[PDB]
Amino acid sequence: NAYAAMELAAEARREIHELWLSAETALEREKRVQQVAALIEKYKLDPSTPREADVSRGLGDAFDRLLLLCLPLGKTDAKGTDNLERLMHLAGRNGRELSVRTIQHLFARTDSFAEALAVFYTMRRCHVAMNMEAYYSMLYSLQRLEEEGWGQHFRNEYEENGAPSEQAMDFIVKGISNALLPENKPWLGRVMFQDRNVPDRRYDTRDFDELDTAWTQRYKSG
Amino acid sequence: SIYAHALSQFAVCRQPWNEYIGLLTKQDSTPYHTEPQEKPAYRGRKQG
Amino acid sequence: HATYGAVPLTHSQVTSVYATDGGKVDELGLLELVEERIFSWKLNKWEMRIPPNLPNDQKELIRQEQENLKQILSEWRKCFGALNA
Amino acid sequence: TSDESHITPYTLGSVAAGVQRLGEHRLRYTLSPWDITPPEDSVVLKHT
Amino acid sequence: ANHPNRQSGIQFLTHYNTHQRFRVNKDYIDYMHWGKEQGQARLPHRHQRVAFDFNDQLHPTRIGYAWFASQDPTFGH
Amino acid sequence: EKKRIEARQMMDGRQALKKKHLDLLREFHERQFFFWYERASERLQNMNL
Amino acid sequence: LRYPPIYFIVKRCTLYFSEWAYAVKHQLLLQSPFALRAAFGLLQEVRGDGAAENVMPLAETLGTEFKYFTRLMRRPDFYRVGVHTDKSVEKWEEIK
Amino acid sequence: KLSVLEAAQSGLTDYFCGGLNFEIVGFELHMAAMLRERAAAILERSGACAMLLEKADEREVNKLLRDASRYEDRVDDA
Amino acid sequence: ELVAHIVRNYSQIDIIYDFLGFNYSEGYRSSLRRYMEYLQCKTAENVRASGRLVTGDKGEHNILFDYCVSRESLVSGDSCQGIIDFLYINGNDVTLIIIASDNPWLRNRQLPHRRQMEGIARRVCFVLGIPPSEVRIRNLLLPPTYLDKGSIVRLNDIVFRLSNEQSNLLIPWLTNYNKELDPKDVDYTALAKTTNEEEWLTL
Amino acid sequence: QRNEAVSSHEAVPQTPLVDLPGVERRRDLPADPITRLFFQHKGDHALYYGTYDKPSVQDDDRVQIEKRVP
Amino acid sequence: LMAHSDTKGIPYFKVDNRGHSNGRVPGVNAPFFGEFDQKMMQAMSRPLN
Amino acid sequence: DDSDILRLRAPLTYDMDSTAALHVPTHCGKASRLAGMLQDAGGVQVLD
Repeated sequence: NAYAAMELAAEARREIHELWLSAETALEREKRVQQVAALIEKYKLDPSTPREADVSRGLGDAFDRLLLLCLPLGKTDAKGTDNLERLMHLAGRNGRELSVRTIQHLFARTDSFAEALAVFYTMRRCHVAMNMEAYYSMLYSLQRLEEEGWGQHFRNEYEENGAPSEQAMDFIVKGISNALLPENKPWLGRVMFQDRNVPDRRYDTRDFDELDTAWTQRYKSG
Repeated sequence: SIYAHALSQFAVCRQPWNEYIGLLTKQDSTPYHTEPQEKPAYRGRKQG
Repeated sequence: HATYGAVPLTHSQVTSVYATDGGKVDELGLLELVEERIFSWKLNKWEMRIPPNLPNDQKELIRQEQENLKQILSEWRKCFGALNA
Repeated sequence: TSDESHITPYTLGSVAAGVQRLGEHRLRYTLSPWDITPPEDSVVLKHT
Repeated sequence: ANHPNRQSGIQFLTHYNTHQRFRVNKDYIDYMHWGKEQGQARLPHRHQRVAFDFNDQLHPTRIGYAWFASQDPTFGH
Repeated sequence: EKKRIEARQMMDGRQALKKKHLDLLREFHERQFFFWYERASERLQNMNL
Repeated sequence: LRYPPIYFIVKRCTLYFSEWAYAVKHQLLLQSPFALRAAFGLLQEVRGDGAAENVMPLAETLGTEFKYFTRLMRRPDFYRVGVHTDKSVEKWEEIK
Repeated sequence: KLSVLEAAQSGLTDYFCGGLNFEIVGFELHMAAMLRERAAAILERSGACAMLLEKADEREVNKLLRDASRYEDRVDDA
Repeated sequence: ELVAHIVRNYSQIDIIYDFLGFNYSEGYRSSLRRYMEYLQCKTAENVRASGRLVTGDKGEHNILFDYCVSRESLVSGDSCQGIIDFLYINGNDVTLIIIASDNPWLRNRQLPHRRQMEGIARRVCFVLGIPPSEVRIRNLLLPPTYLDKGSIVRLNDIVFRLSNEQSNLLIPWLTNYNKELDPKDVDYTALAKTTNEEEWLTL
Repeated sequence: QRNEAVSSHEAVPQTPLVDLPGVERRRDLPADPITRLFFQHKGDHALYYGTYDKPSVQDDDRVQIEKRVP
Repeated sequence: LMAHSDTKGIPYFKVDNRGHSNGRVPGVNAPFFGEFDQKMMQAMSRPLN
Repeated sequence: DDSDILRLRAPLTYDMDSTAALHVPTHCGKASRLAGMLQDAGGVQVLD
């Protein structure tokens, strides 16, 4: 019975991986977003779906990479924030807790500020109990947004000049002036005596894949 | 230790002395255990 | 010795003050000749060397580097003495 | 010929420990899985 | 000392700011309800003692078993 | 003179350290502020009712 | 993969002879051949004949072990390679 | 009447006694090897306790070799 | 005679005199940047000096940045980790040049945390447009009160790329310059490894 | 000292040999963490320490002796 | 009753900085290797060196 | 190579391996005493 649900869930994750492994410029923001919405509406990933015949149960680990496949929110509508909160809601039912690794890359996926707030708010609606990981990952994401802004500014003014200013240089050295959770004092961003900065930079698909493949190799050998 | 596993298979665990000495046959054993009552203490030079 | 009008020299005015062209100079002949003359000094020869008019802090600095030059030069004096022996 | 092998000890020692240990890398939901889903009846929220 | 309020004695082995226990204005003792486990009601409580007996245990180190994995597997708390 | 240079070496060290302690205390307060907000939000939600 | 993976480890409550021998050969291949052969030579040099008399006493044994140690330590094998072999993982991380 | 030797370990170490410290020994053996290397380099640079026809080279070769033998002397001492 | 000879032969001898620690106040920092600036000027074909920043007119990356004096700025304010002295960008390579502090306490922090190196790397990647695939960012930390042969060799050879003959051409006196680390000063390089649960106790 | 100084004396005054990053840190005296009067505090923490008058927070689980004043 | 919240407690939120005040402690934080000294015998001894 | 392990069994010379033989008990007692004994013998004699 539910064995059927799991089978159709196998085809599901097959095509999720199919579009995840693409990760090409041929997949544009608009295209990725509407392709994701297409998958969700194909396989009935709404919370309205009953407990049995819930397709999201049998997606191992394809759930998180489907989840952060949503994240940069295209420019059409504010509809986008809903895809996300559908997925999370299902997790809420199913019992699978969100890994901090997953939400860290989730914030690392964010393009603008309003989107970062969009995410945090969304997992507020989704009954996620906020931890220090939540807060610090968010702050990190804001910080890298500003760092990215300034990086854009200085490369920009380097382009119309041809040699860097001293502002460009000491920006390169000490980073953002008066940052929250800064580099020069690393002991601040730490939670449970482990440093928390994943979200301070962008990640490709192959980065994510690199980490878990590393894990897999370590199992297959050691 | 990246590699040393060769040794790990014929390697030997350390033996359970705590419960072995616990479960030794004892000559004070009682079918039902009673905690001892309180002993007389020293209440100071006037009380003894 | 130090007199009114004596100045601590910078590199450029040392290059200016002693500038003389001549070809034949044994580095190792001259070095030892000068060395020898300094080992011939007695300690009073180091006495009046600090320049007369300076701010006091700067004077302290010059005292320091003078005392370290003298200490190094004597530290080398006895070494050379033993070597020559 | 066979022999008793000394089992190389596990890190956690029990499955429950496994879950809890795994759970610190994760985010607890505010609500347990069985009550997240809205009731079929409707509960008007009052002050306590 | 027979004076009332001086009965607590001279103890040096306390942690207070006077070696005279009866000038100490912090902890006033209770002669009627105290001293079941410590002997006399004058003496310091089990957990505040700064001097230790030969055959008596000294203070527990607070935690606030996972870390004994290398030890005897049976070794309890 | 040698005794003094190492004396102020240790002094500078200590003053640096209490700067670091200061940063740690600030961020401790920040943390327990976030938590405070998590509880206080929750109570005021109820008081809105 | 069509389905989500799980990862089990499988412990054997019984070693067979073939199994054990596999393990021990897997180690003999895992250590320096020169020092394997050397140490064999050293054992059979201390042992001598094997009679209660022909075994070296302590004073000669320390000397013999010294002879072999001194001769092997020169080789790049010991100092350049084998010494750093037994390092922890974080040590190798810090070095890398 | 009895002298008891044991290991004092604060819970950091489960060893009673290690062997020779192999990190130290390995280190200075490596140093010695490196000095023999440099000394051979300059011996074959001039060739293109070592007694030569040049005073500078005899000087530095012998300094190098002497230091090497000192290192080896520390291993031997261990 | 001898001093005239010295001035006529050794041009940079003030630089040397500083490298040997004979400047007891404000020592050996400024002479290092005069030296580096000289090296760069003989290495490249065009050099602009704008304030504390020196650049090439080339369109290819040659950049020398005098950032802070890590002596005072270290004990002065905002106790931090990665306080450096110079920054040098040679093209795809970036080098942080640090002068060790005289506090054996304050050295342990001084060279940058790995997180800071990630940061600087991707920040250069943003600004200079250099590919993040190939960037190699490295540290060089020199002895506190003076400068030995080892340090100058690895300053000449690696930071600037100079093959032995062009260096011997440009810097004749390096052959005669034998200075090496004193026993007291050997360990400036080796630094205390501190745990993350220990951070409240030690710097 | 005299007899064993002469004993080791060589003809040339040889330079000290470079050693491991350090062997010469004074070791910390051993103590047990679990059963303790006080924790043995590292000398590596020497910056953290206070004075007899104004003590740094340490050995919290133990009562703190007070200074005795008139 | 009065304080009961959906947000989990301090331990889940990991609000606190620091930790055990002595840093890494073999009994409490880190693992414990070797032997227990229950009497203080090794804990007060005199360095012979 | 076998000939190399054959070489290992030869006793220590100073010509090959440049190290003196170990003999341990004499080194244990008399190592610190040697300067004394030597100077009692009126120093060594360097012959040719």
